[PDB]
Amino acid sequence: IVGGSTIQPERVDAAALRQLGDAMRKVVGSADPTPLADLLSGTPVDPDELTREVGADGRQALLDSGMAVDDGTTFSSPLRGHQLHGVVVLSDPDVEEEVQHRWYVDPLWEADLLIRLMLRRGGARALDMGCGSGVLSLVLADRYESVLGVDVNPRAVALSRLNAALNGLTNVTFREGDMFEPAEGRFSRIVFNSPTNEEGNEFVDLLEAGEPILETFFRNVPRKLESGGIVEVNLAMNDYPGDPFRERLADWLGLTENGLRVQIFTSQRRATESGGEWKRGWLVVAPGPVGLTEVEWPYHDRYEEDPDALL
Ligand SMILES: Nc1ncnc2c1ncn2[C@@H]1O[C@H](CSCC[C@H](N)C(=O)O)[C@@H](O)[C@H]1O
Ligand SMILES: [Mg+2]
Repeated sequence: IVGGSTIQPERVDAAALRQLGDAMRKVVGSADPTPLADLLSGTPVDPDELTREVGADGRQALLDSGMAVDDGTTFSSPLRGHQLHGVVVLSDPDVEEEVQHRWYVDPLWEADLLIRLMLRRGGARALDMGCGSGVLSLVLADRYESVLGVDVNPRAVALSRLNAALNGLTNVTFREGDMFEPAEGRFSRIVFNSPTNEEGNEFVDLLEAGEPILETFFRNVPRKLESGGIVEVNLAMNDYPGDPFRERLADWLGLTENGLRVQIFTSQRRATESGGEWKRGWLVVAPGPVGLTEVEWPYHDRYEEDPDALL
């Protein structure tokens, strides 16, 4: 079972983590793999060779944080390292649904894609709902005065704190809780890589939590959003006969009465035997004329061709 490892970033001092993060950044994804890169690829490594790379303190920090485990003759890691969009990120390896622990963290299934979709503006307060590994928080860090990540998974929170510290990000904070409960005040930016996929209405687990998690999210968005602010959501949507997702969404948001503008960019579609349709897409709330617009934009298709073409 994968996703139950103990993660304790508070056990390493801030400078030491940041230095580790710098060491990771120069080797993870390098064409010339070092012990550190091997470690973060899931390969057992010689601790002595590791020690030559990150020093004795770096070695101990790996252990104390839970980033490495002493097998006996080797170190290995339960985590996998990634470098993207200027940050390093550790998360769980990508594994089949049946072997995922309750507290398994999104292995970056879509994050790299979503960051390419994200608007480039900055502002005062940003909120990353269901922050997981923390990845979307990390890239918001340099253009927002503060970033808050929330997750109900306590291991995700620990992992996000770790990743923020690896990247030296002072203005990035994480709270454990249920949706908006720990998120005080309003935010100029709210991002949500929602735990919705194939489960429809029903809760399966923390990564497929059902449509009610979207209803909770959008019902509360207007009271958590700074006017003029921006909301971005990766989500699965179900259209049923006489019951399209977009009309449930408009109701949750109080779209007309609040005068909000919503754009849904639908990338993937699959008709269902109901006569309905499953969709995956990208939803944006942003200033503009009141209303909801849905356009078909195969950005997954584009991303497969050239990721840089969503730039
Ligand atoms: N009640 C709720 N409150 C906070 N987050 C929740 C939740 N139910 C699920 N989540 C979290 O939503 C996250 C979705 S996974 C996405 C993680 C990260 N933002 C990324 O883009 O890679 C999971 O970590 C899951 O634990
Ligand atoms: Mg699951």
